[PDB]
Amino acid sequence: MFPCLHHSQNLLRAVSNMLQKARQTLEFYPCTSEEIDHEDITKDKTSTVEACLPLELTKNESCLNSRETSFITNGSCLASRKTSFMMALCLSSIYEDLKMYQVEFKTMNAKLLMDPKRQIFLDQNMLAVIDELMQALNFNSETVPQKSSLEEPDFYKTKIKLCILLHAFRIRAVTIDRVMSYLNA
Amino acid sequence: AIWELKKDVYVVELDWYPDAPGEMVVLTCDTPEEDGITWTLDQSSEVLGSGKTLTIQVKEFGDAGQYTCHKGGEVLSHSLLLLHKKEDGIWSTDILKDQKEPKNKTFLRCEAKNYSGRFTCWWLTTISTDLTFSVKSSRGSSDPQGVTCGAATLSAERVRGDNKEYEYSVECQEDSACPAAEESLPIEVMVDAVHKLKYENYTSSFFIRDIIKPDPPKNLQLKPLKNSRQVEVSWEYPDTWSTPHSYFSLTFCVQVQGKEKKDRVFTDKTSATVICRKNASISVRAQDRYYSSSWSEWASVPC
Amino acid sequence: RTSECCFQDPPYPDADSGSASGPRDLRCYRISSDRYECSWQYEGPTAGVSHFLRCCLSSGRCCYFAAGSATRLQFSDQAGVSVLYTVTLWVESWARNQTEKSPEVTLQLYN
Amino acid sequence: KIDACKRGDVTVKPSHVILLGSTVNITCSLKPRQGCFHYSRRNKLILYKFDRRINFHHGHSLNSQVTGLPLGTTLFVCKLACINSDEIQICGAEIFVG
Ligand SMILES: *[C@@H]1O[C@H](CO)[C@@H](O[C@@H]2O[C@H](CO)[C@@H](O[C@@H]3O[C@H](CO)[C@@H](O)[C@H](O)[C@@H]3O)[C@H](O)[C@H]2NC(C)=O)[C@H](O)[C@H]1NC(C)=O
Ligand SMILES: *[C@@H]1O[C@H](CO)[C@@H](O)[C@H](O)[C@H]1NC(C)=O
Repeated sequence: MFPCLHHSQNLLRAVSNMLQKARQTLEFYPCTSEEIDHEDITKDKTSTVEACLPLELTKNESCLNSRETSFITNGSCLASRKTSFMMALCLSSIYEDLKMYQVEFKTMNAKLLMDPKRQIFLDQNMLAVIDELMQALNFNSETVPQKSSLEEPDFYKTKIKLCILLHAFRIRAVTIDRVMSYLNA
Repeated sequence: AIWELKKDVYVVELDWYPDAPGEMVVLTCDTPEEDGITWTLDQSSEVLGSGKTLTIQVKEFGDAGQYTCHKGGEVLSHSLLLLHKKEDGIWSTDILKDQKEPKNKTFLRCEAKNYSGRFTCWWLTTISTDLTFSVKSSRGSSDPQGVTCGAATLSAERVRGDNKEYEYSVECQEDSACPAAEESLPIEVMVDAVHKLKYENYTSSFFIRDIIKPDPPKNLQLKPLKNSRQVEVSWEYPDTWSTPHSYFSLTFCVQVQGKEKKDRVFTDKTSATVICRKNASISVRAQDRYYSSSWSEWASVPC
Repeated sequence: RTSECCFQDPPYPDADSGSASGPRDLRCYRISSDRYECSWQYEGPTAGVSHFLRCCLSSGRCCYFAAGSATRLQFSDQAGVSVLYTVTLWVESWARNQTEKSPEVTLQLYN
Repeated sequence: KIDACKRGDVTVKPSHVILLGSTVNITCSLKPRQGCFHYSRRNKLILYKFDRRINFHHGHSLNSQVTGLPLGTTLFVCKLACINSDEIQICGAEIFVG
């Protein structure tokens, strides 16, 4: 049993439940996988797409581009002398992916609360799981400050952006789960 | 408009309504200049036009065919003509048939069995002869020579109704050397169906994970527990499925209904224990554990 | 020549009207975007009756289809018959060594 | 920057928040680069309130003046219908009458 793998399995399950709630709440807003384009915020910033691979799959090492964002932050998920750099860079990039998403999700939630009704709001449990996993991934975890606005934003745009992020995040959550399973075995 | 599908082949786009005027079509020959070039459409020596240039509006299919560039008694060049009918401003779709299983207007159905990127696409067409297909593929549009599609082959000749639909399939492998954990661009496959003087094209966009269909579970065996009614059943991962088996995982659903309505049990473990009625079979199915995928064929061992 | 119209003149030497019994009710309809069907009824029956659908394009290059004891034929856009412009269609049957002609009908054929 | 609205942008006059009784000018505008791939006089630019058709203009610029809006939120979504392809949602506005 791997504790980070348990957190990652909790993350994928939490996103799956939130995604189901989002489809039910926003009946008109189009939130089916077919009608929602895949857009990834972390497209160029992080190297999870390349660094997070089984050791057998990655060989030439040429594609790792000049140790891109090679922070290699030390953390409680692995041990400093336990695994190869290929997994050390991957764990740092996964921490960065969760930081980029959590900062955005909190911004969306703060705008959603202002709605006169409560049609939809991001799951507090899902946000807590993202923070718990980041704390294990990197010791120098930064907790996002409470975000708020002094004005009211258009709600339709936030609800379309929300659906686009949730689906992309779910794909990211499976990718983290596969890496955690590989680390355990 | 007039565009060249390939050298010596020119597809002409024509509107399809009664009493329609044809587009002015100009024929040119890339040969050393000859005074007196003659032009034929049919194999017959009826001569259509003289000069290195021939003008003929393609008002109907009869006016489309292999115009021949011949002078001096030697055929200088060749000018095959292909037609892309457009009806009410909508491109015709007659060569292939609408399966409709995913949704309406679906003529291409693709599938995969591994994360390697090897995939096969099946299209059902009811035209028995004079049929040719051109297949090209790429990841998004950025990858040049991204995918190496193979050549169409007839696969089956079933008798649905009396039409006898024939199924043609292509084998395509992602030729990208760099391994990547997640796909950001959908693979796009284009089939340029050609029949006689009629040209049609079909485009399908998809992701490998969505089209993946696992092969049936391997080495299924039943081992009765000593002095107990229940029987332990053990199965193994398919060799064809991508490795390592830790990063890529499958979920096994076991149904014991054989021949009470639903004995299906979903077990991640490779061995599950089920009471075996003497008069039934035990069957196992495989699906991608991580994402929703097409279910595998049932693997049945007599019990 | 194979399931497609032949522009060459029909083999039988004389098309002279043969007898009171004649093919009738020749009618052509569009089964599908690229499928069509023409139906004709012969008044007088024969064991060896042979049915031919002879048409003529606007150009005047009359051509004859080949059929064997059938009241119906199905053809596609490229049989040779024009499916956008005007096109006449008529039926001739050689039974008893006399060729009778169904009344000629001109139909757009796109409907 | 994830963008919810790409094909086109929709504006509301004076604002999404209006006093009970006021009339909003929902105007759906399509960017020139985006549009129906094949020009045809069959494609339309519909505007829907709760998926109910209120207007339809062939041209990229669509203008509407909804009136007598009740207290609550009304989702006006402006979809593009092409000749044979299915409707693609382009952009929408949520109006809170207060
Ligand atoms: C699928 O079939 C359609 C039907 O022809 C193809 O669209 C046509 O594509 C050709 C090739 O690009 C166009 O011809 C040439 O286009 C270039 C670029 O615009 C231009 O420089 C040439 O002068 C000529 O126009 C043709 O215009 C276009 N037809 C229409 C109505 O847009 C399409 O390419 C086919 N796709 C595949 C994958 O085969
Ligand atoms: C709405 O627009 C129309 C025409 O564009 C204009 O005549 C009218 O004054 C406008 N009303 C408001 C409230 O903006």
